[PDB]
Amino acid sequence: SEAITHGTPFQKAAALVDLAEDGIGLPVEILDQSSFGESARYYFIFTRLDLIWSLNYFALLFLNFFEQPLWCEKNPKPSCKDRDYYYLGELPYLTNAESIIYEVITLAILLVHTFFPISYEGSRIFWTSRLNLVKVACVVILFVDVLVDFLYPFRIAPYVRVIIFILSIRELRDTLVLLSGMLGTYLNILALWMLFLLFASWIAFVMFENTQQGLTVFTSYGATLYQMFILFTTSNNPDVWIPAYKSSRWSSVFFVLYVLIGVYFVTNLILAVVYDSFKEQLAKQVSGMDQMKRRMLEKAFGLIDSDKNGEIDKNQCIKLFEQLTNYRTLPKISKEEFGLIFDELDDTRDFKINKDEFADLCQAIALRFQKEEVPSVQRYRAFIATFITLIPSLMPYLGTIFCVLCIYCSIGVQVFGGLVNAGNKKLFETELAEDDYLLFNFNDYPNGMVTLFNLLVMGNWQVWMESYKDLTGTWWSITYFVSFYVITILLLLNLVVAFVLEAFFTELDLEEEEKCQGQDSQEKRNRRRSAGSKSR
Amino acid sequence: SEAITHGTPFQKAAALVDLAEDGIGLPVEILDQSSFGESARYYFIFTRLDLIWSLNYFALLFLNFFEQPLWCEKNPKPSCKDRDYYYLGELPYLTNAESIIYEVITLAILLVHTFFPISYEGSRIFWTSRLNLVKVACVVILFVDVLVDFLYPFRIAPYVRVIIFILSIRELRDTLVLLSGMLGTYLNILALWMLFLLFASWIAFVMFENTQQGLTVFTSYGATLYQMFILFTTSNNPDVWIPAYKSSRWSSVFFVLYVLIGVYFVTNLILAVVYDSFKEQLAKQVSGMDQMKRRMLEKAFGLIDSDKNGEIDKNQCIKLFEQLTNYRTLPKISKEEFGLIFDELDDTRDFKINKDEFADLCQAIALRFQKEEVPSVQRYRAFIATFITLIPSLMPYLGTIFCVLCIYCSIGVQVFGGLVNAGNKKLFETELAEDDYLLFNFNDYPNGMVTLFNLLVMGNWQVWMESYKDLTGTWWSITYFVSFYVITILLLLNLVVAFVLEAFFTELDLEEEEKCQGQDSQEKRNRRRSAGSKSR
Ligand SMILES: CCCCCCCCCCCCCCCCCC(=O)OC[C@H](COP(=O)(O)O)OC(=O)CCCCCCCCCCCCCCCCC
Ligand SMILES: CCCCCCCCCCCCCCCCCC(=O)OC[C@H](COP(=O)(O)O)OC(=O)CCCCCCCCCCCCCCCCC
Ligand SMILES: CCCCCCCCCCCCCCCC(=O)O
Ligand SMILES: CCCCCCCCCCCCCCCC(=O)O
Ligand SMILES: CCCCCCCCCCCCCCCC(=O)O
Ligand SMILES: CCCCCCCCCCCCCCCC(=O)O
Ligand SMILES: CCCCCCCCCCCCCCCC(=O)O
Ligand SMILES: CCCCCCCCCCCCCCCC(=O)O
Ligand SMILES: CCCCCCCCCCCCCCCC(=O)O
Ligand SMILES: CCCCCCCCCCCCCCCC(=O)O
Ligand SMILES: CCCCCCCCCCCCCCCC(=O)O
Ligand SMILES: CCCCCCCCCCCCCCCC(=O)O
Ligand SMILES: CCCCCCCCCCCCCCCC(=O)O
Ligand SMILES: CCCCCCCCCCCCCCCC(=O)O
Ligand SMILES: CCCCCCCCCCCCCCCC(=O)O
Ligand SMILES: CCCCCCCCCCCCCCCC(=O)O
Ligand SMILES: [Ca+2]
Ligand SMILES: [Ca+2]
Ligand SMILES: [Ca+2]
Ligand SMILES: [Ca+2]
Ligand SMILES: [Ca+2]
Ligand SMILES: [Ca+2]
Ligand SMILES: [Ca+2]
Repeated sequence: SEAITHGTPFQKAAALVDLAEDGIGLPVEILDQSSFGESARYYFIFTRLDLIWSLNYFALLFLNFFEQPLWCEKNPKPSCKDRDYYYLGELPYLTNAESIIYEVITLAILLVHTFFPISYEGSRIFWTSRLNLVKVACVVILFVDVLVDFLYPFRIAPYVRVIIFILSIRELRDTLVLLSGMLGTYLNILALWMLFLLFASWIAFVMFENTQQGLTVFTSYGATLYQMFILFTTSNNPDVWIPAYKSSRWSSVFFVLYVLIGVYFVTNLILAVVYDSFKEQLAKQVSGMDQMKRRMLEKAFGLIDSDKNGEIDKNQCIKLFEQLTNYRTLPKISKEEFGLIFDELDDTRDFKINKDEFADLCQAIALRFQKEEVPSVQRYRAFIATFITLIPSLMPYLGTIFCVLCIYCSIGVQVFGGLVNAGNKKLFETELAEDDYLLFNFNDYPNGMVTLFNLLVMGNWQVWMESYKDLTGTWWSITYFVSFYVITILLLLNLVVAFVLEAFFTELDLEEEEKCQGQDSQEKRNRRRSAGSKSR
Repeated sequence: SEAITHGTPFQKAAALVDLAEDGIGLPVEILDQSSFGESARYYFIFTRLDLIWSLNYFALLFLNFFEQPLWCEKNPKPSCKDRDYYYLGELPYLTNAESIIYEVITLAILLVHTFFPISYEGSRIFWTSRLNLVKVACVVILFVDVLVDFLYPFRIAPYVRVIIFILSIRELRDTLVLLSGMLGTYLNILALWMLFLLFASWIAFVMFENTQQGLTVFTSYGATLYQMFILFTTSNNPDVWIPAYKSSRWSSVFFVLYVLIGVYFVTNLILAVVYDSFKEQLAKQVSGMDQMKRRMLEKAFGLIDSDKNGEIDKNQCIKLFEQLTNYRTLPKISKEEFGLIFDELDDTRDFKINKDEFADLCQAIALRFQKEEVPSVQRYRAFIATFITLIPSLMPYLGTIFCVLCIYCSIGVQVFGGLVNAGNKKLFETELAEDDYLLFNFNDYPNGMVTLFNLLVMGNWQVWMESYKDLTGTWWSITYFVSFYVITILLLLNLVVAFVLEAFFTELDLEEEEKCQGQDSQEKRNRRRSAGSKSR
């Protein structure tokens, strides 16, 4: 009945479906847990105990990562008029008595989660893992800031509480691999983007240095790199160039052509690269998954074959479909599937004897049958097939961005803290006061979390920018809001706009071939997929 | 020497390069000019005379289509304070004496251009063409409005001066074919977009009706379909939902999730369809060009064969390779290209040619040699290979949109004419006055031409919209500015964003393959293009 616990039995025909199930649904057994001579030791007994308790672990992660909004501003301590909310937010701030209660519970599960794969890896393997020295070093930094906050800089706990949450889920770590391979392409297209703003902030400063434009908005060259940056974003379109329009009507020809080249030529070609870098980096992940599948099926192959000659006979395959617990009657399948597998050796009268034959067989049952069952509108179809596929497909690629904003909030709370006050006199002339944003704030953590969202939508995103270049007084605040743009024109065009285009072309292709596959043959022909995945 | 015209010689050897050149560089011979028994008749003498005078014709089209900005408002005649510019623009308005001078010169050349292919088509063919009746009916409407304006509604000349200009250039007419085939896909994705604003203007009206949101912005349901439409555009992001955030901070979760689903899920999937509809409609145009190329090469085949058995002789191929004027060493090519063409009949040793064999041979010399002589940074390359390709590739697809704006100006001048005055008292409370746009205006034609551009960039595009819902006093002005969105966030996601993605993937497969186009073989194989275009 219950096929959950299996490492302690694991017969020669039963420890197949330990490996043959995990090759289908694609989980991971660790490579140290895979390379054993026995492959059913107390390592593997303790390993599936990690996957049992997994719902405790993610519930710790969102405990640790939703900690930060409930917790105090960096500076209420120098602040005058502390408790009275000057545009703060309605969430409570957990007190110092409430501090050690919430972090020690959080570390009591993180210390279990980090030092658990010692129970199935060697200490020369665990400590030489390099995605796991990172995860241990993140714990010790939290263990400092627990005990420092107990026994009483800028307190780098809330940055580490993100990076633990990034590395601990596989999806957000699998995503972040792509953003390292894409980064060597994106920085070149960033470098030919900055050249576009610089060469066209020069002509916009050459042309208008005499007139009523350069008297008013385009004074210094550093305030035409800055303005023409915001025109590239479109979000300041007619306001930049009214007094160059009002003076000579012909100066729209500069500005209606720069935004035309800027937004409709370059911005699609930053999208084109970051989509074309995605297609190569996604292929490097999927082939990084099939070698994980082939390195599972090769374990399943040699587990059955006793002499390890390199082959398995037909009768030695017939016993597997019953071990699969898949279909009712056995002998009508394996000889039927032999022709269905694209190449049969026919060196013996019955068997096809290779390793690569089985590694395609166990996946060939997967696409067709789905008969395991572990007991424990045509007009609108291609749109809502994708649109419902994309609620869990963009949970990593919109989870990375929610982690990028949990960093910029935590930077942006600290750099830009209790400045929007009720009584800051620079504020009441800014664009925050006149547009009455005066909230969307940065004065706390969740005030900042929303504000980065409006900066992410680009809905009037320069109101916040040009206020904090006047509240902080420096032009160095500009680099907070330019780096949000740059990093999230990868992340909003990689991870989303390139993904939702490819996600449509799957649920197009599954509609364009479902008319073809059901009419081409009664059974599935495998190489049409070999020409179909490389088709577009 | 001079071999420009040569329809009057047109030998068995001279009229071949009449057909063999036009099959390469792809001009058009009309199908009535193609189906003749002689194919060099008194009709064909005049056909190449049409292509000689072609620079007169484009220069007339731009005369006819850049007429409109230089010409008067629809209503200066009821207007008080006529000559004094109340926010008008600096272009002159050509007078009634200047009327008949500029239009009769313009109509002197339409009547040439329209009734010229009578000189190479029958009058039962010219008048049964369904395009060439549209282009005649457009002339007669201009001939009315010339003679009406001479001998002294809304004067539908400026709409026809666009549609003549659309049909007369081939690329703007070739483009507009696609926008009819895409239209049956776009109206469904319009219809499921329209449902998204309706179902989410309902929940935003169910939820916020009691509170300080529905007291202030969300009063009627027609003013939440309207507001949540502008949130879909993002361009009104925090202003809509301040007093539903100021009241409860928890009600950003509605509005930061609706824009997230709106702009990052739907808007990419309207892009995905309109890109996917482009790929099919562009393929239907390119195969509409090869059957035009095959229907030229079959004329070249039938010109050579006097027997018309179905085959041409090899010695006849070689002496017409010489008439091609291609290369200096002739006889080492034809048997060399026999292997280089993917198939050879090989029925006799020399002379066994199919019509499909020659149909690639004339293409075989084209893709490789490029020798005719009509005498008359690795890091950044794939970006600027596209970015320089796209100055003439997006001239049709940004010429259609410049024609869509030349209609909406001409509509939008007439509906919205003299409203923004110096002394309209509704104006000086509107968003046009406070943001001081107040030009961007619609009071003339080129004031309107710019204003549709800012509406096209979406830079604060609702300032104009909510002004004309208060200047015209009705909510029917909204439909002017919602149709500009709907029709041209097709045309800016079809014709640009989908095109610039495909234009990258060509000029990136001419680099990914170009290392293989020099290392795999020194002489080009044709069937890698069968595996290069179908697979990428
Ligand atoms: C604010 C809270 C939002 C709640 C989002 C719900 C996320 C559900 C997570 C439940 C399982 C997570 C395990 C973590 C990753 C490794 C395992 C895996 O491969 O997942 C397979 C899993 C499906 O397989 P199964 O759950 O094992 O059946 O796919 C997923 O749905 C989760 C993928 C990533 C999970 C974390 C990333 C999102 C967190 C950031 C919050 C984003 C807020 C932005 C709002 C957008 C809404 C439109
Ligand atoms: C307001 C002033 C705008 C002036 C812009 C000038 C644009 C130059 C286009 C002149 C060429 C007209 C071709 C005649 C009809 C097409 C036939 C053909 O096969 O063309 C081959 C031609 C190349 O072959 P070739 O010239 O024969 O060597 O392709 C083209 O270059 C033009 C294709 C589109 C046809 C005209 C559409 C443009 C007019 C709308 C103006 C757009 C303003 C928006 C600003 C965008 C700038 C970034
Ligand atoms: C790409 C993702 C963007 C994510 C933007 C994050 C949205 C966070 C907003 C949550 C605000 C919660 C305020 C709590 C108010 C209360 O209950 O008292
Ligand atoms: C393609 C790049 C060309 C444009 C590079 C030009 C930038 C150099 C600086 C221009 C003049 C600086 C204006 C005043 C600066 C100052 O001395 O304070
Ligand atoms: C990526 C290109 C631009 C990115 C960010 C734009 C920054 C340009 C703004 C420079 C500030 C103006 C220089 C200060 C002038 C002064 O000291 O008076
Ligand atoms: C991280 C590097 C990206 C580039 C950042 C800015 C590029 C050059 C810096 C702009 C400052 C130029 C201002 C000099 C002119 C002036 O202020 O008068
Ligand atoms: C992923 C870990 C963090 C990555 C970048 C975070 C740290 C960059 C800036 C954080 C502190 C900078 C603030 C300095 C100015 C100040 O404190 O007044
Ligand atoms: C997840 C990566 C994010 C890290 C990049 C953000 C850091 C860039 C600037 C942070 C603030 C620096 C400017 C502060 C100006 C000031 O001191 O007032
Ligand atoms: C990735 C970030 C891009 C960099 C954006 C530039 C931010 C730096 C500011 C530019 C000019 C400021 C120099 C003047 C200094 C001052 O006035 O205090
Ligand atoms: C997608 C294309 C958008 C096109 C927008 C059209 C720009 C037209 C603006 C031209 C204004 C001409 C006024 C000149 C005044 C004068 O020279 O006297
Ligand atoms: C998926 C579609 C569901 C939403 C459709 C609801 C639209 C019906 C109109 C709602 C009530 C109108 C509100 C007052 C208008 C009036 O009577 O004047
Ligand atoms: C594409 C979806 C909507 C398209 C344009 C939005 C139109 C909704 C606005 C309706 C106006 C309000 C109805 C009038 C109310 C009244 O008479 O008091
Ligand atoms: C061309 C059709 C597209 C749809 C246009 C609008 C869709 C329904 C019309 C909106 C008006 C609904 C207003 C009812 C509520 C009210 O007036 O108070
Ligand atoms: C392609 C030819 C034109 C297509 C659509 C153009 C005509 C639609 C509207 C034109 C006039 C409508 C104005 C009516 C209101 C009024 O005149 O007061
Ligand atoms: C190129 C196609 C464009 C045709 C579509 C535009 C016509 C839709 C509305 C035009 C104005 C209609 C609303 C006018 C309101 C009023 O009378 O004040
Ligand atoms: C394709 C165009 C989309 C249509 C957008 C709707 C345009 C008008 C819809 C709302 C009009 C409100 C009806 C009340 C009329 C009035 O108050 O005068
Ligand atoms: Ca064996
Ligand atoms: Ca067999
Ligand atoms: Ca304002
Ligand atoms: Ca805006
Ligand atoms: Ca013959
Ligand atoms: Ca031969
Ligand atoms: Ca925008």
